Amino acid sequence: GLNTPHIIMYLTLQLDSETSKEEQEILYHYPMSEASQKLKSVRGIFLTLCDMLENVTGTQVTSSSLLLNGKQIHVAYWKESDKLLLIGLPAEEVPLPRLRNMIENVIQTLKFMYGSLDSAFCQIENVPRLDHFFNLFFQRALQPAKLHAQQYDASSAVLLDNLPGVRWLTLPLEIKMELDMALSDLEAADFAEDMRRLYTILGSSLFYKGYLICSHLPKDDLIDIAVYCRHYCLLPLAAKQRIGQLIIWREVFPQHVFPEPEGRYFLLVVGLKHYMLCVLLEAGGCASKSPGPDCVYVDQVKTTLHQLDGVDSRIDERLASSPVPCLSCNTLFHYVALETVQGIFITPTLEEVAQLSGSIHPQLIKNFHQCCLSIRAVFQQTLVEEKKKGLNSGVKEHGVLFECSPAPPVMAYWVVGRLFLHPKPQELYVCFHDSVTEIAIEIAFKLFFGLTL
Amino acid sequence: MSFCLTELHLWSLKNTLHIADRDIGIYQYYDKEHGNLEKKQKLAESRDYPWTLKNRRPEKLRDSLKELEELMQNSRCVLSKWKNKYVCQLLFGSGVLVSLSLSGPQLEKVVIDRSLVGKLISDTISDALLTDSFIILSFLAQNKLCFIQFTKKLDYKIFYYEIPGPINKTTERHLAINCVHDRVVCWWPLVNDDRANLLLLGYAQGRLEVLSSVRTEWDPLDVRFGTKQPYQVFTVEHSVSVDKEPMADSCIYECIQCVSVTRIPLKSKAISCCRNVTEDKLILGCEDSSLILYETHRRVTLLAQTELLPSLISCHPSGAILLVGSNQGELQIFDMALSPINIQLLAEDRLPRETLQFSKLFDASSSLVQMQWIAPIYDLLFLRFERGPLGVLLFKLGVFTRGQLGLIDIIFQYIHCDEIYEAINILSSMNWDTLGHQCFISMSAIVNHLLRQTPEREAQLETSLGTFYAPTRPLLDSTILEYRDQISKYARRFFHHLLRYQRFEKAFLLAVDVGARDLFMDIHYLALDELALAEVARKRASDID
Amino acid sequence: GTVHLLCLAASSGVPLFCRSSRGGAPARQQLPFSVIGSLNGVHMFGQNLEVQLSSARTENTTVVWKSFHDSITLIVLSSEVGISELRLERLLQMVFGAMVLLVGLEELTNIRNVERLKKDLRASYCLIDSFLGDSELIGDLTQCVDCVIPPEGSLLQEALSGFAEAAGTTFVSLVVSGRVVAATEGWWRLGTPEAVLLPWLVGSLPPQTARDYPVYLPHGSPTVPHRLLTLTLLPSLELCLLCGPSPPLSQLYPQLLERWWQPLLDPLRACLPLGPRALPSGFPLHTDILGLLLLHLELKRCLFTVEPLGDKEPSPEQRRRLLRNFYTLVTSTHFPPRACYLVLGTEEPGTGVRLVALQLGLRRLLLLLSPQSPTHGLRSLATHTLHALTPLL
Repeated sequence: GLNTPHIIMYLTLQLDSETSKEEQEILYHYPMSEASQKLKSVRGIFLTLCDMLENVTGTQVTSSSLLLNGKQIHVAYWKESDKLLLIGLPAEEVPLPRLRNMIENVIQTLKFMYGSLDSAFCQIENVPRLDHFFNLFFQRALQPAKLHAQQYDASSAVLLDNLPGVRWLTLPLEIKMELDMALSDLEAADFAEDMRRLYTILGSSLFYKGYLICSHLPKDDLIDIAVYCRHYCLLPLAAKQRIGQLIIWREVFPQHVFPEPEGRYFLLVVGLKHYMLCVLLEAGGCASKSPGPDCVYVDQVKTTLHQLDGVDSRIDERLASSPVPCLSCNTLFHYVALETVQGIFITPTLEEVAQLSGSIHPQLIKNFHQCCLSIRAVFQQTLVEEKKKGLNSGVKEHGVLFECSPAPPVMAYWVVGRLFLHPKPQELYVCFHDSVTEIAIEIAFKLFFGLTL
Repeated sequence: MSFCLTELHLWSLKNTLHIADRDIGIYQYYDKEHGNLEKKQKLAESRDYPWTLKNRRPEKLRDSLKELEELMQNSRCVLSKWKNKYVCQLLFGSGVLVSLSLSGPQLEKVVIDRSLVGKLISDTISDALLTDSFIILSFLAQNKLCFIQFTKKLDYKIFYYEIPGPINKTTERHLAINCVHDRVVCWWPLVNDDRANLLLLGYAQGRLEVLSSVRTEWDPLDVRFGTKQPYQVFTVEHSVSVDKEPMADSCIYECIQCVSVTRIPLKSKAISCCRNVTEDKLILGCEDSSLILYETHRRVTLLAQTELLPSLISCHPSGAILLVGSNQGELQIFDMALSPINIQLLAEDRLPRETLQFSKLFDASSSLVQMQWIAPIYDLLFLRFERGPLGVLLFKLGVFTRGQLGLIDIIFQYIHCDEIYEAINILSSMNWDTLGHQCFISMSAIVNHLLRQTPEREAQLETSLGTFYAPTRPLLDSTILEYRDQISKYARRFFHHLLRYQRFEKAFLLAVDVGARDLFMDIHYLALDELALAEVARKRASDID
Repeated sequence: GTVHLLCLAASSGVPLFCRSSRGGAPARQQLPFSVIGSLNGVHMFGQNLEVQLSSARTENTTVVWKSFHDSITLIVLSSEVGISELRLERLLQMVFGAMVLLVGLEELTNIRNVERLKKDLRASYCLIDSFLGDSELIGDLTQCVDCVIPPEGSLLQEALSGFAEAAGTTFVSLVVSGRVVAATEGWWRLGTPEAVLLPWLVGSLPPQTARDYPVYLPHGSPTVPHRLLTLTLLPSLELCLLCGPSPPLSQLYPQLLERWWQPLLDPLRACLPLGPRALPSGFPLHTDILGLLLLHLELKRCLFTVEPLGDKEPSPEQRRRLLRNFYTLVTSTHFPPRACYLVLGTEEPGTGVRLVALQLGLRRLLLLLSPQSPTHGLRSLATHTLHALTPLL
């Protein structure tokens, strides 16, 4: 409920606590309600620790546990420039491994939308926008019941939010090429009225019904757009509801052997009829040099969507025409496949799991995603250790079995995943009955072989 | 690092076939570290690939197979053929004819018919051809062409015809059959100092006949029928140049008619050959571990080195993959630009290797005599050894590919493994035209991969677009027009990609090649900010206006 | 990595001790005083604002706070990868319980005389450092009694329990290197931190033929000076008699002991060489097993073994670490018909260990396996191994 204590504060770590200004340490906070106020009163704890523990140890505080009102609250930290972001959420709704990834997504989103984390908070004009953002953030993390077959995504979110990737839909090549050509038709375009071009189209990506279909955009830019869309529920909106017209215009700061050119970037997102098309535009660079949408870029994405509406039924047939590989109520039950180098997950469709439904089924799905999060935490520790070595230069498999039963039938329920590193960093998750003696290499080969974005 | 993942099914019951424990990539039938064997039994039995064969009636599969195994070890096999993926026949010099049937990679039925043994008078059968209506037989020391006609489809009649060829006492007479059963050939590697070393044979109206004969200019490495205009007889003849160096002469006959010959120079004398299913690629194995491919359309001879002597080669029936096999059991995979591909047998850990060693398969002295993709998917490779085991190698060729392994699928895997240089060489081997649709999609996979991520990669983008813009051998205009719209769009994105980096001169040249209105202005505004180029771009813009 | 543990009296804010370790070795390094005062001052700041600080963690380290009663704050800093609050919380429960066993809740709670605690807690430092560093014990992490299976469990158990009345207590146990080989029903009804801490104290102390170390047992006797008497008969092998204040020291005389323990010499000697392993010699283990952690969840007792393979990959020190770390992961999935496994190492085979776990019949077995082990065969291997161990617990 909304009465459960949680808080966000942005604090300065120049701890001149003797000065006269009230709450000079707080540059921003949300919510304003009483449930947060006790957390606000203990703000001095975070300040003391964020100075002290990096003096004691070689690194920043990342998280902490407080108990308040009988709740265990996990509080995340980010000391960006002797200036601290802090987020506190109940452990009852938010596992620590979820929170640390959530703050990371918040940090990336703030930098993406505002250029830098510290300045985003130091700007007073960004306060009501921060309040709106955190209102949405503290509904997803704390009160999931709003949900913005039943609650399939909510059970999925336990795992789906943690992975470094985007839900994506595998297609037959006969469909894929119409979709890729439509993006190429947009990306090559330059239309006006002899004039300097307004923007370079850095790239674009297409989603349908919450699934990424294809992308001409770079992986790093796909990740940042997807995280933004999670926080604003744009993808689930397309998945559940028919959008008449959506238009979003934002200035963005997507990080961007010659050096990368100087410029400013704009994110345009337009969507109709469960499609959502994202375009990342560059000012400067090859192009002219903040403005609202220029209309012409909106017209080009809308035209692209009209072309894509000719194949939506073909995609729906792929969604409807039995699971691939097939699933049983062959004893495969579920999977998630991820190439970390590209913004791709491969998953059973909502339609395909609904087609697999039963009284046992929805419980099994929740168990799968929750176990996969517990697996991800182990892989993520490994990924960080390996990344540190990779940075200095310029663990492998996990699974569990749960016997489950509705004198009902008793079914084995393996949840397994594997991490590959050398030719690519890629992760696989699968679920199956113990009746089939599966090999992870055989499956990973079958799923990853021939795969392309 | 890209590889194909395979599983082997060994049909022999011999205990000499020392497959290692936990070698899950190889399965064997069993007759009627142990815990690892039991674990493999569990996998095999969770699977539909049984650890042991039925000894029960009527099939008596264990016993019928055991007799086949005895026949394989004690007699030379002159023929093996497939009618479909589950149907095979093989014939022995003993005169015993055997037919077997499969389910999946596993044996279901064995039938042994020994009744022909006492009816066919012969001396050393060297070869045979099999059809449902008839069998053609040939011998090492006779001018007898033995012809068997079945009243079934056993119950059969035996006829003999006289072979017109020379030196019947020692000459080895090879046979081949058209898919049209009305035409057959017989040939031999004649060396001498009445003249023919190839016969054209017909079949009609219940009778075998000799129609005509030729003498070839050189003694053949192979003789084969075409699939187009099927009566046409293709050959590959190894030869010696006036240079006193080896060459391959691809003579073609319509007999005395030699309609065409092509001479391909070799690093060393050819030892084997095969034709690609599109027939546009001839591949020869050669001495000193060399592999030579000639592309007729691109009219280019490609060379590659191999890690094994290529005594046996066979094209995958999709045409996308070549297998190279040593008689000693080494196997290597090549693409159609002769890049090596790594091979792995199924295992719990990922270990791609450039060759596969079948020397691990057995302690037997038996040598590999045949690799064959099974005739009408096609993920099964039949293997035969003389006086050795039979079995089939299964290729686990993707789920989303639905088991397919076209050139397009190899390209996608090379994109997944970032083997781009190799993917481009394949793209160059596509020859567009008839293959242009598959080539186009393969190009798109390469260009999108590179546009999403350095001058080395720019060179790869230039070349990939270059396979359409600057063909080694020109495209048909209707091919150009089919892809013209999409290729230009992929090039336009590349131009913009280049402009973002300070490499305007090459981008400028592409702007000239594309010639789009105002395209040059994209050089001008950047060069305007090398500043001299800005005025040049203004001039180029004026050349359209 | 290094570890620091600090303790303060909450009533005065005055530090009672600081302990540390480097590489698992005992260390003399202590935190800066102003840091120490700030670590507790921040905790007390939360106390006055109705907030209990319980943890913090930096990218390199995990820090845990606990408040016990109204009087003790324990703060632990551990600069090690894969460390979590569950392991640290159980460690602090063990440390606080150890403080309870040494002084009781009297003095330890409602603290007035800080100086007395500063002197009285010094004996605790030896045991605390033993907890901070590595040892071949898991009870401090599992809250299960560390245990060994003898070749003759019925012979040792009958003679052990037959002595309990003669010892003046219903609580008797037999210990090898901190592991319980056998114990009485009274001994087995000891509470979770209580049953673990007692053999830990015994194993961490220097050996004696007749120890008497006071234990204010937390379960029902937290203010009563119960005392622990132990008898070393062979190196790393000792008897423990858990006593109230009433049992005489005459109960430790050889004239009473010999008839209960001499007949047991053969199985007592048989358990001695086990060292790091918990299974009897010649037990029919699968050859891929590098070690086991066997829990009985209803009986709250567990076997810990590292098999003395000569391959040394991983080393025994690493194997102990791997089983301890795997357990911590198992308790985030299995702990409130199921199995768990890990595969460690780089892409090539022979690069790392397999780990497995299964829960069946209210016992749960953890497995450390050779790099050669098949990954599909793990469940049936786990099933057979449990069946072999089923009769033992």
